[PDB]
Amino acid sequence: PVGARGPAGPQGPRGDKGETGEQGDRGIKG
Amino acid sequence: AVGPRGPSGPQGIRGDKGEPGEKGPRGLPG
Amino acid sequence: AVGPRGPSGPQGIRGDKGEPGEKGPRGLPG
Repeated sequence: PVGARGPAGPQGPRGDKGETGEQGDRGIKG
Repeated sequence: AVGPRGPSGPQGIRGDKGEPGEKGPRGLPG
Repeated sequence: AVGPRGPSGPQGIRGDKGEPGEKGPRGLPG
């Protein structure tokens, strides 16, 4: 009889941390 | 006799890159 | 009498999604 199928591979790598948000709106003027 | 168990499968794929941070706060008044 | 080695396993699970980026910088002065 053929051997059993192997176990699943390891979990894949983690994604990178997301990018920082964009700069906020310019303040109201003087 | 049964054959030996097969080898491990391939590693999973990389997870997605994280989401962008939210927009920053509004600027200070002039 | 022994059978042949089994097939390779399936591919592992997908990696975790990255965490969100930090909040953006504060907007420029008015």
